[PDB]
Amino acid sequence: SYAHLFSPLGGDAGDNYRAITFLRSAHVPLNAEALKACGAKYAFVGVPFDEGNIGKPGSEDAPREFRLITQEYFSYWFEYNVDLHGKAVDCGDVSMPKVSPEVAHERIYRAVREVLKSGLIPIICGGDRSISITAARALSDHIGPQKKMGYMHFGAQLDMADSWAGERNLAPCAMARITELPNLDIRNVAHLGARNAMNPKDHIDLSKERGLQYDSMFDLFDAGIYPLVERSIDRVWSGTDAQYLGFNFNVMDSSTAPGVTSTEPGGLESREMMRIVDMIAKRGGVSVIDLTELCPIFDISGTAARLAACVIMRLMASLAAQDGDVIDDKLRRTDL
Amino acid sequence: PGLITFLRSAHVPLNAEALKACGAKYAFVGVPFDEGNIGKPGSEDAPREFRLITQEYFSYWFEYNVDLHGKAVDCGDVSMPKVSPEVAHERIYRAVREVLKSGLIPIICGGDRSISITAARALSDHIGPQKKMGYMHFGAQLDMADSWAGERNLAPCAMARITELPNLDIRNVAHLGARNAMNPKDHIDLSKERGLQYDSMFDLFDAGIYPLVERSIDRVWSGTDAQYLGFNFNVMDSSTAPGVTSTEPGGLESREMMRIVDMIAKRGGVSVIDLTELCPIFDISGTAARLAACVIMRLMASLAAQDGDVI
Amino acid sequence: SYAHLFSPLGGDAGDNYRAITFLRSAHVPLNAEALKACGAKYAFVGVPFDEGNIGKPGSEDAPREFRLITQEYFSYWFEYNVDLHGKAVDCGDVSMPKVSPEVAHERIYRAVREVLKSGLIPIICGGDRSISITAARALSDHIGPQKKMGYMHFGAQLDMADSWAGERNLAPCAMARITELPNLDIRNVAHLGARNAMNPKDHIDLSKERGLQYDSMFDLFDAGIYPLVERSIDRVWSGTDAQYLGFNFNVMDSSTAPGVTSTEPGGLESREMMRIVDMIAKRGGVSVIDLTELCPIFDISGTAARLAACVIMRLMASLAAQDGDVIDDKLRRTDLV
Amino acid sequence: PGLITFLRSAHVPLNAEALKACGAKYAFVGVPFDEGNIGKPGSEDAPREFRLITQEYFSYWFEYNVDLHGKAVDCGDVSMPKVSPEVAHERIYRAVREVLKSGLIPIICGGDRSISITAARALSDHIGPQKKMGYMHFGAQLDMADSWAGERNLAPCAMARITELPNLDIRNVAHLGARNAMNPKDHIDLSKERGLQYDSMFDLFDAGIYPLVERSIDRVWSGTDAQYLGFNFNVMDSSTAPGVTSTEPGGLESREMMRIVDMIAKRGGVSVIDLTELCPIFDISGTAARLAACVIMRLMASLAA
Amino acid sequence: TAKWQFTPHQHRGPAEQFGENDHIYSPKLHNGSFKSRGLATFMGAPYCPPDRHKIREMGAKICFLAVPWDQGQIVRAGASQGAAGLRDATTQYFPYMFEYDVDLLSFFRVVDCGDVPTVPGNNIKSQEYTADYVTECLEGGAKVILFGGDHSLPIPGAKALSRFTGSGKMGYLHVDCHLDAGPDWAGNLITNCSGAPRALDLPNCNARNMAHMGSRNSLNPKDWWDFYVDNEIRVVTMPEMIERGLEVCANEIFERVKKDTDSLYFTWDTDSIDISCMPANSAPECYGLKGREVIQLARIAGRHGCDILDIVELCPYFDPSQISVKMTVNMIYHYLGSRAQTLRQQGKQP
Amino acid sequence: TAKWQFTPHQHRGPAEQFGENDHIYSPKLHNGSFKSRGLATFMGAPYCPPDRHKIREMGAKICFLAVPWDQGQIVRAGASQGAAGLRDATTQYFPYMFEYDVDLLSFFRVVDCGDVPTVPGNNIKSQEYTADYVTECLEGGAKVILFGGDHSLPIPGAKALSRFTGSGKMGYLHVDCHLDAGPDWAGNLITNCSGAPRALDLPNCNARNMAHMGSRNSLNPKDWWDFYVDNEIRVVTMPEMIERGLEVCANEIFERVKKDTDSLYFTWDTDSIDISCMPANSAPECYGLKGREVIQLARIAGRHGCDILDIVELCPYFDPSQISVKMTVNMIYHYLGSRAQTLRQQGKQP
Ligand SMILES: [Mn+2]
Ligand SMILES: [Mn+2]
Ligand SMILES: [Mn+2]
Ligand SMILES: [Mn+2]
Repeated sequence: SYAHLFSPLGGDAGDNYRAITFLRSAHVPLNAEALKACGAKYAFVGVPFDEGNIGKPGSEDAPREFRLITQEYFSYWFEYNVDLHGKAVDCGDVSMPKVSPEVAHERIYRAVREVLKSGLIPIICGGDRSISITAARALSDHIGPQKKMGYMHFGAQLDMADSWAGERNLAPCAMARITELPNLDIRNVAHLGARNAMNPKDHIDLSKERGLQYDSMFDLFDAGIYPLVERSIDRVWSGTDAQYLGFNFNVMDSSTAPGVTSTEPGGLESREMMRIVDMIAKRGGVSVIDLTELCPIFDISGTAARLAACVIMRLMASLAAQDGDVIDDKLRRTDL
Repeated sequence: PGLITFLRSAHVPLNAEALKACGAKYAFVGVPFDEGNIGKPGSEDAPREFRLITQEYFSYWFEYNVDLHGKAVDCGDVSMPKVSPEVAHERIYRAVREVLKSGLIPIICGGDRSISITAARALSDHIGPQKKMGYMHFGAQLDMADSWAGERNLAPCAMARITELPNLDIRNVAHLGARNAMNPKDHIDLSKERGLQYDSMFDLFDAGIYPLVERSIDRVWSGTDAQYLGFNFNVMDSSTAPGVTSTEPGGLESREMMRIVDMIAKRGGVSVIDLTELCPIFDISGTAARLAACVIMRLMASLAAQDGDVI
Repeated sequence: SYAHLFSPLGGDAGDNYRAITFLRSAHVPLNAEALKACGAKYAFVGVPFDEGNIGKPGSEDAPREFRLITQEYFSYWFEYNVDLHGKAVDCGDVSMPKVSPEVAHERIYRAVREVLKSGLIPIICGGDRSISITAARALSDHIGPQKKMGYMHFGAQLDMADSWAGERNLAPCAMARITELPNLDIRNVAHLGARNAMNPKDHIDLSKERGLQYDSMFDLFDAGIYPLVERSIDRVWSGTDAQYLGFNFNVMDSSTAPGVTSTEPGGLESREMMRIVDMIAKRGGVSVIDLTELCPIFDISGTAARLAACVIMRLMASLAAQDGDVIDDKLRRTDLV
Repeated sequence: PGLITFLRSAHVPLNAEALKACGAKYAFVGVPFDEGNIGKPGSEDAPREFRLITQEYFSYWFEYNVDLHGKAVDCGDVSMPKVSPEVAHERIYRAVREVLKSGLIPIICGGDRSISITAARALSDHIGPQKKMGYMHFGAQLDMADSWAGERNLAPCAMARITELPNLDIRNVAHLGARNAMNPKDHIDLSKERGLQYDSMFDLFDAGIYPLVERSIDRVWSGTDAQYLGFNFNVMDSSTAPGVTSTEPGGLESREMMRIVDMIAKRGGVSVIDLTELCPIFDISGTAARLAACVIMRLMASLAA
Repeated sequence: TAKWQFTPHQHRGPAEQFGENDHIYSPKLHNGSFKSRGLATFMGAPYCPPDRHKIREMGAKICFLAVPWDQGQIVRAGASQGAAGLRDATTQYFPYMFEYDVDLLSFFRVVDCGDVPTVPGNNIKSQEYTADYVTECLEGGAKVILFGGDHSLPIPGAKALSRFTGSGKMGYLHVDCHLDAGPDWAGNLITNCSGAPRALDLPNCNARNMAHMGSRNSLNPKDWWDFYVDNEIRVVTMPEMIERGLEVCANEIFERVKKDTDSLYFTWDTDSIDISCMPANSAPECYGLKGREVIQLARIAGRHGCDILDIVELCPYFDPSQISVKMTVNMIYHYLGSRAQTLRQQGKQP
Repeated sequence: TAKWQFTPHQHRGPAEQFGENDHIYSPKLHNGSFKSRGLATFMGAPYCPPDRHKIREMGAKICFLAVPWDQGQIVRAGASQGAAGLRDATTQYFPYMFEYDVDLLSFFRVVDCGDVPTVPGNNIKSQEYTADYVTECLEGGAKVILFGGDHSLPIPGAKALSRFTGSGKMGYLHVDCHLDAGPDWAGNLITNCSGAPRALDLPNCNARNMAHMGSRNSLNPKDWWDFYVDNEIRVVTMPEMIERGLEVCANEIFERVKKDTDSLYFTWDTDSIDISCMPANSAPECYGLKGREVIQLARIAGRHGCDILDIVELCPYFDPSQISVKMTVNMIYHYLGSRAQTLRQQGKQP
């Protein structure tokens, strides 16, 4: 069936595209056999967990809001001649009712391992940044000690606290734990967007001690943004067997993503990020995609959530185009 | 995990066989349709916000020793095209008929008050011309326009259409709460001409509320084979129902409606429940949506207690 | 001076009552010596802690909003002929930057014991309901094994979870911990306002098993509200040496208190609560006053916070009137200068 | 601990001796006065909201390797009566003189743009008739009403009063960002009659912004003994300054104002900083207040570097 | 000569309606302004400039005049936005009240006189403007509905009514959470906390025809209470209204403020209303009138009648709902519907 | 005979201003409507009913006509509230633009024609009304600014301009995040996603004079793209605008849609604007025009000129700020200021 490509027909075919799963995809249980059998390339996994956050509360509601906002779009991308229909499934949310944070993280880890076992690309929607520690560890364990991982994250905060209030796996520690993964060489790590007054000196110091070559927002401005992004893309993708890509949309200028846990004006514009998406998609693959720290209670007109969905879906569409996975442009609505 | 449903209930397709097999007594049906609305926009978002608000409540009603778990399922939203009202209404009609066919009670959440026209017609057709229907609606507006802007099935026409149903005797029709100036003279004239014995808010206050409510409950339930119960929460005082399409000062307070719900539940059954005109863009911290949820859930619990369906 | 009783004079005297401390009170450090010397009867203690909350977030910012809202009023109560000026001081907030929940509670405990040692009445503004566990433990320890405590709480939730996610001191556990205090007889415990669909069955079961004589919202309506409130006041105050009084303003109908962590319409009206405040003040004293679960991000026009401030300040004014602590009503603004 | 202060800074009484001894370079002064406002209400709440937003930021600025801890103190709000504008302005005047006496830089947060009239006069009086003042303001409105509704000290008169100060040569005055129709013809006429060389937004875009900003910086700082710098954040594009009294589309973006801050800081000093017309009731998730806070704090960090 | 004329359901052009009573019936050719306000006046009434000659030529017997001034305020600005919310909110109603069987628009020949202009920062001059605009309405033969704006409104409002009343006697009723009887505020005699003492100072307004209803809480400095004690002016606190009932108290006070009077000024602060019904206010207050009691008080006021009704301190920016603006519509409409029903029962003309 | 007359700074009564140029200067006796809107029309212009004879008698050369209809919408209602927000926001500006040295009100003799009435539930009849109201404006001798309302507006709008253009040729420019070229939507040919095919269907609107600018993202079913391919209508996507430059692209496109034409219909969806500057929209979209680019495009449009400008889908209830409504004021005002500057430069008359 191709009816989903086009304006709905009348009669019993009339319906309302916005009246819930990610991009209206089929629901598939978090089971590797089922995921392998459904034909999709991506599995959306909601992680409504915020116990790692030390800042403004609210990310727990982001997966539901993100799902809802994807109903506002069609699966077809005229800019790319690609159709995302059937390319993703929605695995629901990791179940974490009335459990300890250690148990919550165990469930996240098992969920991520299970999707990776299926061969599908997990799209992990938090939830707080701490989820990335667990999901990246799952990727690291999935590929094993003889393979190499690359990691790239966009965000205003480095999250390079060695410890926070006696704890070692809260959100502000996330990169400090991720860069300890044994098959993630620091030369294959990129972090883009760090801002003034969002990064304690100890975070800078630990980054320097470890050789983390983060690209601050000023670094990006000094370089004209794209040439430096391209160099960091090359470091993450060249020579690595798997790549983890994460987003905290506080990388964006505040007016372009108000509904996030923490923000400071002076970040990326949406037109800059959409160019970066194509540059990433040129490399022809990704192993895990995450998004964390959306904060719907602070959003207005769903701005940040719409931006997030448009970036994630554009990335999927641009990857399909780079793969030559395009639809027959001769298809017409009068065929139906 | 990850689906948002009424009271965290199971999703069941809008299919009579599935609904009869699932074991619930109520089927929640979302109707995000607002093209009958003549006032401020926003009720299309009500089914989602209502569902969300119900997620915050436990299903156990300790005062009734009742657990609402398993008593309802959620059929999702009626699928309807935009800018095609006649087709949208046909879709609503078919959905309500299918739930009624299962024997479950539809809980219909609009959307604008026009949907009641169709849902009431579905109940009327379901029971057939040899049976009698009763109808009770709470709201601040009579909605007795024979026509409005030359049109005949908009929200302000709803009662003018519903009271034309051939097996709904006007003596079995109640309308409670009318007040304030969104009630033009022809709505009163048509009510008098047809004998609609509405209980205005002033009349209710003058009577101490409950004795007059009881009299109108008796007219709707006594001698009828099926009863349709509908709410526009602007029947409530604005203070406790701000987020409605047309809020109205000087109405029922939350504890009063809760007492009325128990009076209705004494009758031991209802055939259709609707709620329309919730309007989340105007709400104050979800107060109107919470009031609606508490009224619906309390009616379910009180009906369960009346039936002896306790823990 | 008496100038604070009256509209401001002109010249150098002209100022703006609205332009932050509780009731524009002096700040006094959390130090028993200073508190005993400052002459006040109450010490306001903000507790911006929400790590015990499993529900909607927001209570951490309540103390600041509560202080802000009190700037909206004078210290004089014409209904009572009482002046609250100098009767309270503001001790600031308990400091809890980047610490474990256990350290936070330790700091809360230390703060409350320190105020109690000075002889002042703490007015503790949370923050989540869990802080009540610690504050009640402090009162229990302060009075000692030879004295008896009474406890009265208004709220829609019983908070009688024996444990929650394996934890024992989160907000939904608060009454389960408070009723284990060794000098708090269950017969001197009142809980008013419990609501359907906010109270799981095990919380009811545990209440029944322990003999917690809670007054549900239905019980209150069935009684005409006040006679039952009076019976519960009598149990809390008769025979006890110290009384703890706490509020979760979700006891109020949602229209009167929208900015709270969890609410369901069908609670008390403000005019009922103002009557209740005078009934409590008839007993002539209270040892601790707390308020928790205010949620400013959900408040509209500051409604819940204003209600809370009016209830608390009315209670202080009504207690003063009951003690005969009234001003000279012959004073006039023309006396000034 | 419970007292909300600009940048979590110490509170210091508005007293020259105390301010000189506390070790800070800046003194935050809240001015919740809005009785000169001719537009939508709301700026009276800005000093409180501004303080609150600054609580969210760390004091360390890694690109500058500067920590702002101890650089500022908070003097609280100026005490002013309502419905007595003349007395309120006298109170502002005395507060600004007292801070200037201490040698610290006042950071004055309104409140409405009328406050600038008085604060600028205080600076003018503080340096006295043998010294020269320079004045730079960013905003979408010229505020060049000789009178407005017959009154002479309302917000739209502010530049008409400030450019009458006797030791403020018009060649040492800059006004950047003017655009859109909240600029009636007499404001242009008076600017032309007086020689006010304002840099309109269209002028700025035509020049690539920064070269023109640099010329105006040079006019304000070169040869002057003291410099007053003021912001109405409606100079910014509406997208990044929604919560202001009179928001204006088509203005500076956040990264552009941040660059300009660095250009100003290159001159190594400023005598008074003001920010007026923040309007929290119109803000979107605090965006305008955050922009304002980031501009002020980046200015402090860049000056320290 | 000015003509009193309006379009039923507002819109002109090709789909204009012309029926002389079409405004009391469901709209026929279109939706009127129930969804989109268009260029609505208060009640859809004809606009008439505040000019005694134009008002008298139109035969108008009620003038709606907004006084949005909010810079005579000791609390916080915002009431300048009240009148726009009110006018918008009348599009949600018909001018016909079935509870009274009255067409308010044609019964009173209502006109919307627009807004009184303001001089920002200048409370003295802005109040001089208000008194002069109110005088045009009274001299035009109409009773007046004045919509604030802050509570400084009764100072020019009562002064204009007092001048118009001349050698007769004028009563003054003040309904408010706040006693509003500062002798001065920071030296200023004419802020929004001095309505009552400034009314007493008028040559024909006497303490025996003044009263205050609705007070509670601590935004009430001692001199505001002492004013009532020393002048022996009746004060009905909100707790007294609750204990005795609005009907008893309201009827008693109206009898008192109208006894042997030729005119009555009635000023009504929205803060009298419980904050649960009225969040959009400069200084909103719990422990007030519930919504049904507001409508009852408006009905009681309508039975007795006043010459000027003012309603003050509405701040719509503070309310994300429509409850506050629609409450103020009903204060006015129930007052007018009750007044018309009373006149008609008495065989009297407006 | 109708007279074109207005009061500078709006207020009549004792403090009315009368200077013939007072509306372009700081107000003199009072604050006008900068704080409190009063009874403001668009730009404070005279109201003129949409009637060709009245419009011509006033000499009006621009009619502002709101079309709040938002029930021809396939996304979500809300744009029925746009025109009220827009009119209110014009009180925050003078009608004088110093950037062009033009008094927009006097230059064009602007009038506010009120709103087109609607028939709820009946998209066919509501569009019939809109076309008839627009025809009165065109036949009265004015060019038109049409303010929605949903994006079904260009269907009756272009139909009325096409009718007026007769045997001549009409161009059609559509600026939007969304391609809006559904042949039908659920069988319906005239919803807000079909402006472009309904225009191409007009007998005197030809593909060579049609264009679409601003598109991006995936609310864009394939048939909407296929329409431009199958009819050889030029599409300039937002990424092309960014890459090549707004000025280069917009000038090429205005040259295209005006070439050998007698009139031009220009429809402009607020969603073309980046969501950071325009949250108040039925279908807001990232990756759009930034604020300075909106003004630049309005200026470019004004230099070339259109006969009808419509602006659609503004939903002010979704925005707690004034940014969206004030953006739509500036779209109109910069269009008119640039248009007047160009006419004056060419020695031509509106
Ligand atoms: Mn007052
Ligand atoms: Mn008051
Ligand atoms: Mn469109
Ligand atoms: Mn669009």
